[PDB]
Amino acid sequence: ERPTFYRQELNKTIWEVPERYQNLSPVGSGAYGSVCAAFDTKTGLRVAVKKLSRPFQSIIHAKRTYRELRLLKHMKHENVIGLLDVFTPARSLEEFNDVYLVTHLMGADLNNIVKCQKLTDDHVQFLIYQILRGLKYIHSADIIHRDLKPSNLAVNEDCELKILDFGLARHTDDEMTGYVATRWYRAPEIMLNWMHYNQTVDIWSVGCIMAELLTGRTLFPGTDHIDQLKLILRLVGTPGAELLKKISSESARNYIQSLTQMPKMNFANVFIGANPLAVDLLEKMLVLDSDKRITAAQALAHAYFAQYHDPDDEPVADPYDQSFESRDLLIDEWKSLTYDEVISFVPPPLD
Ligand SMILES: CC(C)c1nnc2ccc(-c3ocnc3-c3ccc(F)cc3)cn12
Repeated sequence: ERPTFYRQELNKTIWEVPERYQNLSPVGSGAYGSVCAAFDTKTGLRVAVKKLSRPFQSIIHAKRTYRELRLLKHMKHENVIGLLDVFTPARSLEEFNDVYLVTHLMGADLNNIVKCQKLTDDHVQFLIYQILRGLKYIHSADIIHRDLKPSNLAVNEDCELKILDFGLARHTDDEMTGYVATRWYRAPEIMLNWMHYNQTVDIWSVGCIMAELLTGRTLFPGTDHIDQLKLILRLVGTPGAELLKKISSESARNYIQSLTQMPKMNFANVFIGANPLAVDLLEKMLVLDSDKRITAAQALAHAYFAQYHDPDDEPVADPYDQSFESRDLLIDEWKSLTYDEVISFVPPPLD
């Protein structure tokens, strides 16, 4: 019942994978990590196979490995990247070193489809509907994406969409400095560490994506953190007395107060000629105070999506046990937990 594995070198690594996966070919030019498109002969799908780099290099990497595998195993929703397969060539814990993860190969990201382009109003509707449908599922598991942006949205030829890279630490270290897209979708409370934030950060990111799909333009392309914040307050107004109380960082509060106050702008004059229902939705997403943003479950019931909305086809998730997050473990302990999670994996049904 353990498959037969075969070896090859791909992008200077030895990849050892079950024979069911044929014709492995690097994709994304390193942008997604060590990932190969392959043909899965068992399901007949084109799949993306990721070989984790340095999975057990430090306590921090070990845990990051475990976390990503936990997150992927839990997700079973059409608009969320999940696991078709997870394997290692190792036959015991003692020889366990590498982890390979397998999911559907969508083929492109939103970003590398829609660069510089206003999309038709039904393409916007359909794409945002799907982001919000996947997001309602993710949030119902108490998972926060934290890094939603076009590059993290994997889209296929039929404009079907799956959300990538949710709930990871990873986005931390790579650069958020200067004129960089890694920062343009971030909610201001997380960009400037205003407070203990939560899942509402992601609705901000949805707003920013939706605007950009409408206009063809990045909504807040700041040259840095401070220039971006000025872009943001110009549109959505400076914080009022109520939000200021909630900015638990005295440092941030004190800098915000130094800015000339500005009223919210009129979204109908900003998004000239766009569906009024779209405007109204963006107004509900791009609210400076996170507590007041629309939720994904609520946005799905908004009239903009009336063509796609179906409350019996917008599932929620099983509860996700993230107690491990507060556990203080050694490398070998995270590695063994990870091993158990590999070994116990159950394939989805092939129809
Ligand atoms: C072209 C590109 C955007 C793309 N298309 N489909 C996909 C699918 C996945 C990934 C991916 O990006 C970063 N990590 C992964 C990943 C995650 C889990 C897994 F099992 C295998 C790979 C990229 N994809």
